[PDB]
Amino acid sequence: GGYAWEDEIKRSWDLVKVMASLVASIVEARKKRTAKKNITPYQRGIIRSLILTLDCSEAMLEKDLRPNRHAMIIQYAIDFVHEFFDQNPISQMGIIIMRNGLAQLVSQVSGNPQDHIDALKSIRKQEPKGNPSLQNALEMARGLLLPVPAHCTREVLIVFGSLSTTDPGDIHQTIDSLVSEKIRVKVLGLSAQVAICKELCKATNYGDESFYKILLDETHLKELFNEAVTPLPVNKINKGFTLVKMGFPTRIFEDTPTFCSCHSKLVYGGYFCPNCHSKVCSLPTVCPCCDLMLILSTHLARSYHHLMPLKTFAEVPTTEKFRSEDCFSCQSRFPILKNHKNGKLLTSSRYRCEDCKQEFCVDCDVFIHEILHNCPGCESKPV
Amino acid sequence: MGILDEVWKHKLILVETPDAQETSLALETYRKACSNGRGAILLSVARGKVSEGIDFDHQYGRTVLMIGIPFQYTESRILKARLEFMRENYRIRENDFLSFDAMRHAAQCLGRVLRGKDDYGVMVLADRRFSRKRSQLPKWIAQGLSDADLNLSTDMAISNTKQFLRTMAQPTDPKDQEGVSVWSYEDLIKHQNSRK
Amino acid sequence: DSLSKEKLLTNLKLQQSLLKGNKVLMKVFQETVINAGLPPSEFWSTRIPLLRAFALSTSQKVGPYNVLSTIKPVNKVNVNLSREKILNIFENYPIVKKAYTDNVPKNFKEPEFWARFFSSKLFRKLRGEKIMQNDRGDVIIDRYLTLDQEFDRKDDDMLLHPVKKIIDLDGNIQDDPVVRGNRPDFTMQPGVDINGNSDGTVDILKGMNRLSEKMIMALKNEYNDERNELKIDDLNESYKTNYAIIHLKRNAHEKTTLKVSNQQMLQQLSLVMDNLINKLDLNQVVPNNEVSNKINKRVITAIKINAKQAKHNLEVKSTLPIDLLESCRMLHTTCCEFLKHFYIHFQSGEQKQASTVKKLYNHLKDCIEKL
Amino acid sequence: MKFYIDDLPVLFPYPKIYPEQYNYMCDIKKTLDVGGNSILEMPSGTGKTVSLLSLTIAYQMHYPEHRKIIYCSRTMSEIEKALVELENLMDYRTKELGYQEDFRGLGLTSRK
Amino acid sequence: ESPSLLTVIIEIAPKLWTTFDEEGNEKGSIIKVLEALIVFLNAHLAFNSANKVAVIAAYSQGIKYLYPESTSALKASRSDLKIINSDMYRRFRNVDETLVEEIYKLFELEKKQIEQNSQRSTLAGAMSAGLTYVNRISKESVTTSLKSRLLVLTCGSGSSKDEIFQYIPIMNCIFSATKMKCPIDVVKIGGSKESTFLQQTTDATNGVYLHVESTEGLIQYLATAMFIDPSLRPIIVKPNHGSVDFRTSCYLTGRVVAVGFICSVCLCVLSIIPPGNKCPACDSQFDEHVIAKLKRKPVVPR
Amino acid sequence: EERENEKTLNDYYAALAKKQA
Ligand SMILES: [Zn+2]
Ligand SMILES: [Zn+2]
Ligand SMILES: [Zn+2]
Ligand SMILES: [Zn+2]
Ligand SMILES: [Zn+2]
Repeated sequence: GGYAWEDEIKRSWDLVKVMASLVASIVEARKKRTAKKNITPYQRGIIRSLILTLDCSEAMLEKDLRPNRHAMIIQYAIDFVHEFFDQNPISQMGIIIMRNGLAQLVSQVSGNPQDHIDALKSIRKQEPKGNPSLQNALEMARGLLLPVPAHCTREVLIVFGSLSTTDPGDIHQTIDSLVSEKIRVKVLGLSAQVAICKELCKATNYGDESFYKILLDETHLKELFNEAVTPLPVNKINKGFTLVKMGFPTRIFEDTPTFCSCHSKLVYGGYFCPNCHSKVCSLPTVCPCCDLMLILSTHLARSYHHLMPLKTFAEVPTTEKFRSEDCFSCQSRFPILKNHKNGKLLTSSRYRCEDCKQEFCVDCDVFIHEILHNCPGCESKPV
Repeated sequence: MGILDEVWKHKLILVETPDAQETSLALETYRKACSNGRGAILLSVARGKVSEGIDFDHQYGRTVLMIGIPFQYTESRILKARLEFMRENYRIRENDFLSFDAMRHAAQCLGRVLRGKDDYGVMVLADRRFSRKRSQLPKWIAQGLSDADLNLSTDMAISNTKQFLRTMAQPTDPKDQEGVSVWSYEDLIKHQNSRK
Repeated sequence: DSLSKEKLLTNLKLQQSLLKGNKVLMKVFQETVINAGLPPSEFWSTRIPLLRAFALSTSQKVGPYNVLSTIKPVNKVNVNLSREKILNIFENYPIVKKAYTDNVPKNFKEPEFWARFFSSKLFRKLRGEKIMQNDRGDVIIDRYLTLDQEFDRKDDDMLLHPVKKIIDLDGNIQDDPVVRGNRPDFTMQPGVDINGNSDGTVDILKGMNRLSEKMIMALKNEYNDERNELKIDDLNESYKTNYAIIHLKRNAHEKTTLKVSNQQMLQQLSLVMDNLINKLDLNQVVPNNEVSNKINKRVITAIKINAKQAKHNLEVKSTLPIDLLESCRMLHTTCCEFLKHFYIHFQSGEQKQASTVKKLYNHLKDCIEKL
Repeated sequence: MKFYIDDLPVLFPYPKIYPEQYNYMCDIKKTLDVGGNSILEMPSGTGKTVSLLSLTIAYQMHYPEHRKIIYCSRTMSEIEKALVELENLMDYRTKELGYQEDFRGLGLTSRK
Repeated sequence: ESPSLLTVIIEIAPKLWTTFDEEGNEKGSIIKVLEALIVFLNAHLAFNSANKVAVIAAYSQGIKYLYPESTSALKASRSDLKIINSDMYRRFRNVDETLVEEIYKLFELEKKQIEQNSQRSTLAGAMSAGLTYVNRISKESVTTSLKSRLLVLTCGSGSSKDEIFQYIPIMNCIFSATKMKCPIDVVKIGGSKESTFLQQTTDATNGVYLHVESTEGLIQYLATAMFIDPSLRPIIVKPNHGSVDFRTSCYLTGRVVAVGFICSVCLCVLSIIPPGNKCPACDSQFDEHVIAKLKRKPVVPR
Repeated sequence: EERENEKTLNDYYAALAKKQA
C-alpha cells in the first residue's frame, strides 16, 4: 500500500564491492586456438561467381546498427568487394538489391571491382524501403549465374535483414532449381534466424547448416563479411574438374594512346592478348575479342595459400626446455611471463612450428598465418 | 482500430474458426506460411481445438503470445457446482482450483512450442495476474523463468526477446553440449558407472 | 522456359524494347546489324546475359499482400492509388476486377468507379470491416455482394482438401462421435445478437483466413513424410562434412628453354677470413672515376627509357577532332565486334557453321579494306 | 542406441539420448517393477513419446510376460504421432535385431 | 620527412660466391659487396637521425640476423674486435662492428660444417623473415609513421639456375609487401642477366630491379638506384629496366607458358593437355569431354 | 537523332515481319 518515494534510498554506491588475470585471459586465448585446430587442406573452388544480394527494404530503416542498417551494410559491402577482389582476383561478382518487392540488378557479373564500387556508391545515396522478395532475388541470381561455366563455382551471398519475405510464387521450387543448378547460397542474417533462409542454406550447401550466419555486433559483422572472401570447400560429389584454357598477356608499353578492345577508348598502357593480340584495359578479364580468360601469374599466385594452408603454430609447454631466448623470424626476446608470483615461465609466448620446430612470438604467429602464408623456419630448413 | 492492418505488413493473420475443417485449413496454411518464410500469426483459444494435440515445433512456434490467463467463465453454474463439490469432498479451494485449471491450460499452451533441445522460442504471458502464479507453473518453465521477468512491461520484453533471438541464432558450441545437455552412448555408460 | 538462350534470341519485341531503352548500344547496333550486315541473332548471341537481365527486370512481380489493408484514407480525405496497387487489388480480389470489366468501358469511367467502390459495402467487407446496415454503400457496387459471396463459396471448393492426420483437427472432434457432454457456454461459442442470430464477427475471421489461404495458394502454381516431420533432428547424428581433400605434388619439372670443390671452398672461405681480419678498409668502395662514368651512363639510360615510358601512363585527350575520333571509334567498335564473332565461330569447332566462318572472314577482309 | 537398464536391454532409436529421457526410463522401469500408478512430468520438447515407446516395447519384448501396452492419448492427432514414433522405433528395432519380430501395433479411432 | 626501416636481405652463399669468384678475374668479392653494403647502410643511417637498419644473411643452412645481435647474444656478451676503425661515428661504428662480427661468426659456422652441402636455397625464407621483422618494427611503433623498404642482395654467378620451389614463397612475400606498402629492391650480382621471380618481386611491389656483373663500383649503384627512400618513391622514377612478362612456367615441361591450361582445383599451369587425362600436381581425373572440346581443331571450309 | 533511329528500327522490324510473311 506504500509508494515508491517512501521506500528506502537505493544506495547505489554501496552496491559497488571491490593476480591470475593473465591465466583468465590465456584460457580464453587457448579456447580461441582450440577452434582453429581443425586445419585441413579442403579443396576450395578458386574461380567463383558470387552474387551479392543486398537487402534494401524497410528493415534497413532500423537504426539498431549505427547509424542505420543500410549505410553500414553498403560500407561493409564496399570493404567486402575490395577484400574479395584482393583475395579472389579471378572470381567474378554481381550485385543485386531487393526493393519494393522487386529484385533490382545494379551491376552485371564482372571481374572489375571498380564497377561494383561505383554501383554501391550509387546505391548508398537512395533511401531503402519496401518489402523484400527472396524468391525474386534468387530467381535473378539464378538467371545471372546461368552463363557461368561449370569450372567456376556458382555462389550467392545474401545480406538479408528482414524477418519475413513476400514471394510472387513458390520459393521451394526456386530452392530446388538452385540445388539442381549447383548454386551454394550463404545468407548473412541481421535480426534473427529465419527458417526459409536456414532451409535454403542447408539445401544449397549439401546439408550444411553452418552457412546461415547471424551477427552479434559491429565486430561480428566485420568478421562475417571477412569470412565470405575465402573460397568455400567444395563437395566430394562434385566431378567438374576441368582444365581452364587461359592466357597470360604481356604488359604492352606505348607512349601513344590506342583503342582498347574492351571499352573502345584511348588507353596508353594495356595488355596484348596472347591468343588474338587484342589489348585490354585491366586484368583479370575475359578477352573481348576471343573469349579467353586473361590473367597474370600474380592472379594465380594469390590463391595457393587457400589450396595448402599453414598448419597452426603450437603453443610451447611451460616446462619444456626452450630452444631460443628470442624470436626466430622476428628476434623479439621472449619475456619471463610470470603471470603470478610462482608462475615462472607459465604460458611462454613461443609458438613452435610443426615442421621446422622453430619458435615464434605472438606478432609472428598472427602475421605468418594472416598476411604472410609461409613459415620462414620451414623455408630456412635445408631439405 | 487498424492494429491488424499493421500486422498484415509482416505476418499473415489466421484465426481458429469454430468449424473444425476451416480450422485445419487455417492451421496447415499457418504451417505453410511459416515454412516458406512469409511469416504467419495464429490466433487460437487456449482451451480450444488447436491448444490440444497440435504442436508448434521450431519454425511453427518461436513465440507463444498468451493474451491473459485462460480462466473459465466463473459464474457458470456447472463450474460453480464442481467447485463446491471439490471443496466439500477434497478440501480444494475454489480460487486454488480455478488458478490450477487456468494455469494448466496455460502450461499446455506453452508446452507446444518446443521439440528437441535445439528448438527455441519465447513464452510471453500478457496479464497482470501471472506474476503471482510463478509457482503454479511446471517446474521446468519455472526454472526457465527468471525473477527479473515477473513484472515486465512491453518494451523491455520486446528488447529481451530481440536479444534472445539474436543470441540463439548463433551456432551453439558442440563442446558446450557434448555430455551435459545431450548424451552419446559413452556418456550414458559413464553416467551409469557414476551412479553405482 | 522463357529464359533459355534461343527464347531470348527469338524474342524480337524484347530486343526492340531493350534497344529503345538503351542509348549507348545503338551506336554498335545500327552500325553492325544494319550498316555492316551482321545477323541480329549473332549480335544478341554474345549479349544473352544482357537480354536475360532486361527480361528479369520487367518479368518479375511483387508478392501478394493485403493491398486493401494498406489502402486507408490519408472534410476531404484523399488516397493514393498506384498502378501496382490496382493490379494487386485485381489479383487478390477477382470480384473487383469482375466489377471493373463490365462497368468501366460500359457505364462510367475508372476514377468514378474507384470513388464508388471505396464508398461501397463491398470494400468494407473485403477489408475485413464489420458491415453495418446504417452505411449507405454504393448501389452499383453492392449488386455484386451476393455474387461476391458466391465467389467466397467457390473459393472454399478448391481450398478444402483432406489433410494429414498430424494436424487433422476435424478428426479430433470426430474421434468420439457419440459424446454428449455438457454444452459449452457462450464464452466458448461465437457471439450472437439479441435474437440469437450471428453478429457477423466470425465472418471477418473466415474472410481473413480465406485471404491468407488465397495468398498461400497463389504461390502454389507453375511459377512417409510424417516420419521425417516427427523425427528429432537434434538426437540424430551431427552433420558430417564431405568436403574433398587434396594432396599436391611439388616435384615440378625444372625450367627449360662447373661445381666447386670443397678444397677451394675452404680456401676461399679462409681468404675471406684473413681479408676480414687484416683490414676492412671501407675507403676502397670509391670507384676510380672511370667505371663510375659507365655506371652513371647505364643508370641514366635506364631512367630515360623508364621515364619516356612513364611520362604519360575517363579516356585520355586526343589530337583528333571529335568527328574523326568518333568515326575511328565506331570503326574500331564494329571491327572488334566482327572479330569477336569470327573468333567465336572459329573456336566453336563445328563443321556445320563453317559457312558462317567464311562469311565472317570475308567481313574481316572488308574491315581491313575499310581501315 | 542400445543400452541396458538393470537387466532390461533398451533399443533407443537415436544415436544420442537426453539425460532426462534416461531418468524417465529409469523411473518407468522402477514403477513397472514395483507395479503401481505413477505421475511423471518430463519437460516438453524432450522426447517423451519416443522414450515411453522405447522403454515399453523393450519391457514387453525382453520380459517374458509380453504385457500389452495401452497408450491412451487425448486426441486422434496425438494418436497418429505416437503411431509414427512407434513405426520409427520398430524400424530401428528391425534394423538392429536384423529381423521383424512378431509384433502388432494399431491405432483405434471412430468410423469417420 | 618520415624515417624508414631498411631491411637488407643479403644472400651470402659460399658456393654461389665461390662460383662468382671463379667466373670473374678477382677473388674474395664477398668482402667487396660487404663493404659496399656497410657504406650503403651508413648512408641510410645518415639520411635521417631516426631511421633503422636490419640485415639478414641467407646462408646455406638457414638464416641468421646480422644487425641487431640476438638478445641472448647481447645478454651473454663484449670482445670488441678491431675490424672497423674506432675513430668513425659511433652510430655508424656500432652497426658496422656488429655486422662484421656477425659475418665472422656466420663464416666460422660455414667453415665448421662445410662438408654438408644443401641444395635448398634460403633466399625466400630470409625475405619472409625480413618481412616479419618489418611487421614487428611497424607494429611496435616506437617511432611513429615509420616507413619500410626491403633490399635484397643476391648473386646468381651462372651456376644456380632458376629454382621452382621458391616460386610460391616469393609470391607470398610479394603480396605481404604489397599489403604493407613495403617496396622490395633486388640487386643481382651474377652472369645470368634475368631472374624472373625477383624481377616480378620488384615490379609488383613497386621496387627497383638492378642486375650487375662486377662487384666493383657497387656503392655507386646502391647510393644512386637503391637509395630511393619510401617517402620519395612516387616523385622519383625507377631505373628498373627489362620489364618482366609476369608469366609462369609449365608444370611438366618447364617452359614459359603461352596460352595454356590450368587445373581448376590446384591451379597448376600446364602448357599442354597432361597424359592420362589426369592432373599431374593434383591427381584429379579430368573429364574426357571437356578436354576433347579443348583438343578440338578450329573450323574452315575446304 | 533518336526519332530517326526509332524509324530505322521500325523499318527493320517491318522488314523482319515481311520476312516471316
Ligand atoms: Zn578498355
Ligand atoms: Zn584474345
Ligand atoms: Zn617474432
Ligand atoms: Zn615452420
Ligand atoms: Zn590439379
